[PDB]
Amino acid sequence: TQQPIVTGTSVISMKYDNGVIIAADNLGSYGSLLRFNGVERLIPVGDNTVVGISGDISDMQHIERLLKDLVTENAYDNPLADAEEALEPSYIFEYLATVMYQRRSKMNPLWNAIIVAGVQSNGDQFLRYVNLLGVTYSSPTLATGFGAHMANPLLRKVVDRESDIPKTTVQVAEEAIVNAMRVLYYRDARSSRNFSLAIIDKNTGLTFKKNLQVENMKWDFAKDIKGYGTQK
Amino acid sequence: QFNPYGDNGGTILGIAGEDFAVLAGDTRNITDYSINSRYEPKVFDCGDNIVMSANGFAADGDALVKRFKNSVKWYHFDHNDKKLSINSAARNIQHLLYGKRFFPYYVHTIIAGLDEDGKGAVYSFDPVGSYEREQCRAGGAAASLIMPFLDNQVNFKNQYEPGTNGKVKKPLKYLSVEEVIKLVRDSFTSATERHIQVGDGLEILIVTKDGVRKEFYELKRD
Amino acid sequence: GYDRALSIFSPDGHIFQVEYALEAVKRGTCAVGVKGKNCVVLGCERRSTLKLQDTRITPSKVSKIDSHVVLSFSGLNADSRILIEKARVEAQSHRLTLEDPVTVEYLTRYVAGVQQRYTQSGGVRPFGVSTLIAGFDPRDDEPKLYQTEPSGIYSSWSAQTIGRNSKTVREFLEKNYDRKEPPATVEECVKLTVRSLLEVVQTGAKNIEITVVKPDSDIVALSSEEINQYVTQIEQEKQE
Amino acid sequence: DRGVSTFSPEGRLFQVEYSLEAIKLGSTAIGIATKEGVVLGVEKRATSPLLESDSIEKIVEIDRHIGCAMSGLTADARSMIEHARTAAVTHNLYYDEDINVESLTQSVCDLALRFGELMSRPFGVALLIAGHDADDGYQLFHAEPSGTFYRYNAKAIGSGSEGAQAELLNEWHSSLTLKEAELLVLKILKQVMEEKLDENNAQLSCITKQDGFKIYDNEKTAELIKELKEKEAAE
Amino acid sequence: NNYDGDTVTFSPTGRLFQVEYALEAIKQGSVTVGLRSNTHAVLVALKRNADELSSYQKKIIKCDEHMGLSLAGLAPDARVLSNYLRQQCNYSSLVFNRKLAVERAGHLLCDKAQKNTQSYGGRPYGVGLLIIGYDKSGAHLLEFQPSGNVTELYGTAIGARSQGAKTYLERTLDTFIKIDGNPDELIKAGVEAISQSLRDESLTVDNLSIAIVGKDTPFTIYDGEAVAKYI
Amino acid sequence: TTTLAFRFQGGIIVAVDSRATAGNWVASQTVKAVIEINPFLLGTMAGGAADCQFWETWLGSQCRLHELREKERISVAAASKILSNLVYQYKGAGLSMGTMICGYTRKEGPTIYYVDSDGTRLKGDIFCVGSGQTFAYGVLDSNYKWDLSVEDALYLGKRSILAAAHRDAYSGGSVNLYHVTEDGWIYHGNHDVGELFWKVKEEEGSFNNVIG
Amino acid sequence: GSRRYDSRTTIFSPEGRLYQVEYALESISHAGTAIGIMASDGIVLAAERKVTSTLLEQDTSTEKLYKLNDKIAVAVAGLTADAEILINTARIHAQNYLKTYNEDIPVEILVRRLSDIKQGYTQHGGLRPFGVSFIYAGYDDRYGYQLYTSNPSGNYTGWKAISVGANTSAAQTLLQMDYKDDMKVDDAIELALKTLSKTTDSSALTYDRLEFATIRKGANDGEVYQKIFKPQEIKDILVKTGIT
Amino acid sequence: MTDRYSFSLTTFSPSGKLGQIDYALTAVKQGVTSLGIKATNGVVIATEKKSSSPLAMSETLSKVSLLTPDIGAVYSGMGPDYRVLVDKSRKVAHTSYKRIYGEYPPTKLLVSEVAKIMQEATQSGGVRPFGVSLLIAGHDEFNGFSLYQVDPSGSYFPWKATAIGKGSVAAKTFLEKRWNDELELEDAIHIALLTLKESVEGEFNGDTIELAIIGDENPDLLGYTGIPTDKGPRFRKLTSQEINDRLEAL
Ligand SMILES: [Mg+2]
Repeated sequence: TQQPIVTGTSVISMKYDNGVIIAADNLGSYGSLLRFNGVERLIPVGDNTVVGISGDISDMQHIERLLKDLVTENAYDNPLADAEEALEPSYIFEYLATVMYQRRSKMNPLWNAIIVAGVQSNGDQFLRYVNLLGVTYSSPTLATGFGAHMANPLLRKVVDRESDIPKTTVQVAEEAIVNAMRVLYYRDARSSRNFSLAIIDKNTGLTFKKNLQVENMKWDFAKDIKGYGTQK
Repeated sequence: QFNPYGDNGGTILGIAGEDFAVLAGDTRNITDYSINSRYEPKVFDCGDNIVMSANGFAADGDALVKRFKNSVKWYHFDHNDKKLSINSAARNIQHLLYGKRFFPYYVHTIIAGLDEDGKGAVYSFDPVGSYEREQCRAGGAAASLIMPFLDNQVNFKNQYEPGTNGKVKKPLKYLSVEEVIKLVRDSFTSATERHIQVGDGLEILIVTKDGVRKEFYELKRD
Repeated sequence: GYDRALSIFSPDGHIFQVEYALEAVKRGTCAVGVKGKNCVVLGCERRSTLKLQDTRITPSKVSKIDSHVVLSFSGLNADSRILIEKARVEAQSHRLTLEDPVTVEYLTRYVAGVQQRYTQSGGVRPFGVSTLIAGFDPRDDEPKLYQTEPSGIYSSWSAQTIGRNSKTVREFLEKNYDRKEPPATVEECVKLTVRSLLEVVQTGAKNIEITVVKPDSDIVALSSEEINQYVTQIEQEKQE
Repeated sequence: DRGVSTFSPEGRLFQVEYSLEAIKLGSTAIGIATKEGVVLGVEKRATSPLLESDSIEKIVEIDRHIGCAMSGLTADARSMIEHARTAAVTHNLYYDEDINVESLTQSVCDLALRFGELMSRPFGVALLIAGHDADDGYQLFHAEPSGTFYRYNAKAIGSGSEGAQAELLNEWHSSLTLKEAELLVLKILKQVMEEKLDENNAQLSCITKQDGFKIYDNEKTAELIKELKEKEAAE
Repeated sequence: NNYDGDTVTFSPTGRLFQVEYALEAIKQGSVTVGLRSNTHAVLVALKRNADELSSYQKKIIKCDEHMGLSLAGLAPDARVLSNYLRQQCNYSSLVFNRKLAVERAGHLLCDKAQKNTQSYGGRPYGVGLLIIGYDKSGAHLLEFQPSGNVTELYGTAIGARSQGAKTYLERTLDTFIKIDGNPDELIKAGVEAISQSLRDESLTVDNLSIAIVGKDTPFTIYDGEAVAKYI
Repeated sequence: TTTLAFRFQGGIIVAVDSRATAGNWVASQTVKAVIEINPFLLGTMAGGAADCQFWETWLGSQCRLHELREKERISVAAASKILSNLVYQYKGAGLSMGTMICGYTRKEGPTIYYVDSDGTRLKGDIFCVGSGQTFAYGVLDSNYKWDLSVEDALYLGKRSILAAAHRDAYSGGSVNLYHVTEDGWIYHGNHDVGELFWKVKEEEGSFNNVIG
Repeated sequence: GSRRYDSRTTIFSPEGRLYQVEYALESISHAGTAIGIMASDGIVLAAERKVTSTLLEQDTSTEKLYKLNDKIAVAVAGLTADAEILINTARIHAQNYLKTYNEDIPVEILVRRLSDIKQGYTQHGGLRPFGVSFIYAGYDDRYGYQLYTSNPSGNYTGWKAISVGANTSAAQTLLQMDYKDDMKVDDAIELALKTLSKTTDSSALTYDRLEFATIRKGANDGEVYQKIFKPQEIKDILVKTGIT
Repeated sequence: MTDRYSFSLTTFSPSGKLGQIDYALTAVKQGVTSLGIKATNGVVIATEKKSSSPLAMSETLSKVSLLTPDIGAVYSGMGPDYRVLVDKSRKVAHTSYKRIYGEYPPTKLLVSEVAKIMQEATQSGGVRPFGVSLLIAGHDEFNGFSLYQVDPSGSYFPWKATAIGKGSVAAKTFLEKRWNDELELEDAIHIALLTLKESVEGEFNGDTIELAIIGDENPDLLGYTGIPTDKGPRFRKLTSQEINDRLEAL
């Protein structure tokens, strides 16, 4: 048993017709202190998987090393390590999910909420969640922490059920994700303006976008707001 | 302090017919007031004409089902591909559960199938392994809403034959699979109205001598 | 730990360490068991090569395992103590858990099991001991007499002998013991047991020990004079 | 000296091959499987007339539906029987059912090669495991110290085995009754035994679906011996 | 001679005699054949009985839905090694949601057998195994020796008189590799291959044991009247 | 839950209710509170359902191993002590058990042992365990005799559970009856308390406070 | 591997004898003779030191006679170092018993315990046995004065008079000749010294070659006293008994 | 790996001999002569510093070792075996005595502990006996001055004076003629130097001879003042110069 110290906030994601998108800001908070401003919380595994992690950063860095070791280990005595016997998103997730549940069962959890986003060998979209309790679930949209409360409602307006996925393009999905990140910046006190975004497409592969910023913000209406009731 | 347990909500329902059995459960997964998934399967075909659901804390539920499926696999390896009977599966699950008596699987487990005479069978477990063969059993969040209804509409409790005024009970006539599914659907429709954790979808697994069949029905998403 | 397999098979299918343990039994002083109709008698040889012995304190050949069961032996004396201690502990453990004293067969089966274990465990040699276990089951008046040996096999006997020159006394018992009519009294049973030892012993002085076990935990060891009276009466009938 | 787990140049384990020689010195045990039940019979072979022969226990119950006969160093069989009984009861506890005869036999045979430098040597005893289950009906297995077990329609082990097996080769057919099997075991035991066969130096047993495993009374066997004598004098 | 008392001793020419003696146990064992095409992989095994009253010793063991082997030599050692494979196949599925690659299964068996050849007290395994399987790279056939040597092959045979079947497969190589989408013809080729190792005895209904795994075919074993079709 | 067991001339009567609760919520009305250890031994379930089920099933396995090894029926004394010694090992871990191990052997006669999760093992003639035990004890104590007939003894046990089922909120559903003889136990049916109450009220003239 | 070098210390011979026990007994037969004689009013322990030197510090030397507790003493024959290992174990056992029961350990119980330790080395462990034979002289309120002996096999026996070490055959014959049951300590002292004087391999028996001890109820009233004799006191008793 | 030699390497032969102990004593016999003499007011222990090479600095090799402030040790036989025994002896003086009783062990009991260690190497699995004989000199309040010999078997004996190793037989005869119970420490040192000269071939001086005494308390070697009861070690190693001074009066 522990307490999280340096933490990362929301990770948000959704499926679209040809793949998945995942995003997370670049902040490492130390309680209310916005301590570290250049933290990458999206970690690609190969060219078909991106693992987004929120919660304790020291545990994130540990998980990051496990995934790096997983790639090394898979290549051992494996002539098809870059082909048929490459790591799948489903392999990477199940491994993490095993570790998370084992760690909670020893009463020594990895204090994280994780979303594994990727595309399988057959082109199928993969999007599944796992957390410090070992709880797992899948959905057309997935989000951790604050994203669960604010991003999901917005992302579910685009893809409300399974049948909406083929109707959703990558431009529409990315647009929805970027808007959700803006909303989180408005409303989450442990969020930052800077974020990373990754797209895993069955045709165009893995596109990893760094140093993105929340833009087109609305603040002008603040000038007219005066007092807290009667002040003019 | 770290709490190793959680509550993923959900409600499940097992009913044993004369020559069939159904195991139903909603497809909604939640924490607190949030929806995690509107479709996260909860009732599983475990092989050997057995269906299973472990409702409550989903991580423990997934772990138990996973271990039981594995037990079925090894039962075949160790005993010349012998079919695991529903009673034998039940006793096996008791030991899986009681093995963690002092750090329990926080779930209410129900399995369904056919017994060795081809009759419908449902078994119900508490978190630590105590179990019993039952005719009718709802589990999970809305179990208190559903069971009284089933006592009344399946077992005809408190129902008497008109004219006799309490002297003659309503006879316990056997229900068809179609009749049972109606009661299951109405049970979940009612539970969806009055319980916030119940909704989204209903997945029913029906077990006969011919195998395991699935039926899916939408539920209100509010 | 020392794990060496001392007891192993030979090309002809023999375990020599177990067979050599029997040779240690052959060297041991003669022990004999005879069951009557309502008693069992255990006779034991004392070699008279050792005088100046203090017979008060010298380890007696017959040992009580419980108030109702006794154990005698032939072979290595030191080895027998280990079996006797284990048997005594098990007897009390049985009373503690089953709330009933051991049957003679159970106690025999336990001791025999210990002996067997030492024939296929690493780093140990077999016990150079064969035992005669006698007594009465709780609330039972049927006499019991069992034998064990280093290999761990055991069986029930109407009468049996073990140790040196046991071939001779078994010869005697086989022609003198009638199954249809066993020694009806304590006297007859003790007499037949002393007679059987006199075939082998030498002097009937302090060389013969006799212990009589009767039902309901009635166990008594005969003194020198009491045995000497049997020795006297036997030879006076023989002078004819 | 040399390892206990050593291979010979022919590819056989010395100790296993030597234990087989000890089993050849053991008293004869015979099993015959029929569609009405499996019969198990043994030669008691008392070393002296003063030895009470009913204390010779070479046929043993493992469970209600499984019996067992032994030949060789019979003291070695006790821990094997203990394990078998535990395995049978444990499986019932875990699965609320009877254990398959083959699965029981396999569990016993798993002990066999657990020796080295675990126990210090192989078992010096062979077992005939007979039983019934719903899946494969009446079964008879021969469990060796090599860890190998063969299923048999009929099988003899011990000192008179090859003579008895040749006799079982001629006599066994798929339509044998339980009564016919009983007499057949008695006949072949009588043939290979040193001493003259009677109810005190030989023992019969059987396993049926209805009544389970039963060791025969000396009075019951005595009648079957008398029935045997008359039918052999009948031609 | 003086260097065959245990597995921990090299001979003066650098040989390990205990391992070679373990290899000899395989040669005494009954013949078993393995062969594959691009869609399916087949095991054929001649089962051996003790006598006419006895059953025929089973030769083929299932390890997973997509993998299994046939044995020749000490059967209890095959049970130990096949149990280990079952566990490893199972670990891969439970932890990684991944079917264990046949090549990786061979590597694991090699390493397990090796430890028994370099340490005091133990002994080498006295059994040879033919592992077939269908994974993400198609059909596979492996040959395991208790020396630790594992080899991927199109076809092979181990046991007594295995050389006859091995030569036949070496001739037929170009034909049977092309038998795609036709399980019956691939088994026929395997039954014809194992027939080149028979003397005095022929393939009967309780003598023959066949196993197959393929593209849309779980590892299944055929015994009894199920192989009468191929006799 | 309410369970009782008493010794008498004709052996042992065992009587139990069928209710199981989780707080105020009635989880089941059809629970088996008598665990059939084997054809000769019975055990009652009180406290932890799983603890009682699991370990008394396990007890049957130990009793079976005993009679295989010793070629003799296990005594109730020995059977009860195997269970009590087992739970005593777990003392402090949180097992919850209150059970009556009931049997009828040659050497002992009809015997009942109260076995409990804090290690208690008591031999006795009459035992009552559960939330409704006090109600059952009242009917038992005032009507018990050694020279009861099997018929009257069965009724007394049934009537005593009914007394508890009525007054105790957590007891009810149905009554299960057993009669333990030397040759084994005999089941004497499941009796719905709802129907039984009215039947007993009319035939007996009891429960005049209740309107029917 | 290692098996090659294993002597296998715990095996039977074809005749059913324990090789190492037999060879340990052969070792003990070359050790200095120790004698124990039990009388009605006490016990005597006499023992011969092995070929000594004039430069050996005798008054601080102890190789034969050891105190286990206030009631029990032992005479040693064999490897002195082996004996001290067992002696310390016996001293601890006596104290364990005293702590547990608040009574002095009965002599036989102590003897059985040490003998069981010796036995263990002959049956398991693959170690060589202790090359030691003990004579135990002790008193308890159950059996009174008691003499025991134990040897490397772990077998022990009770005695009225006994010898261990060198020339036991000759010594035992001499003791068997002159011992009587109504004998007293002062007579037993004389018998022990006379027996050593005749059986010794040395030219003459002198004080510097002897260790001597008595266990007497010659302790004021209802108690027992152990007396380990000093060099001068051994010299005096040699003159008194007329040996020097 | 694992130590698989769990069995005794020293065993009784048919004649009752423990071969490995006898052979260890043979190794001691080949060793350089060392001796000990007890006086009324002290003890002296001495040996030859047999330098293996003249390039070697024999001062760095200590054959005479302090075990406690009042106990010293010298040996004959295998040097490396001695060195490790000195390490074990020093430690056991603390662990099994000083940390319990708050004082250093008496000579006889420390000897007893060293003897036990040597006995165990004679019976324990997978080891050979120590190939040394020790001479341990010491003083303690209640026993006074004492000198003990400890052999490979673990046996130990107290001596007035003795010698071990190469020329022990001749040296012991020499000591028998000279020793009496009225010797002062200086007389014992003189006799030690005389005795040791007979067994030495080459150079005989303070640089080739190692000599130490157990005598009076040395407050100058204590390292601190202020506690009256603490008066300093009785063990003192003689310097090269101190030996040479006594070789002129030889
Ligand atoms: Mg709702």
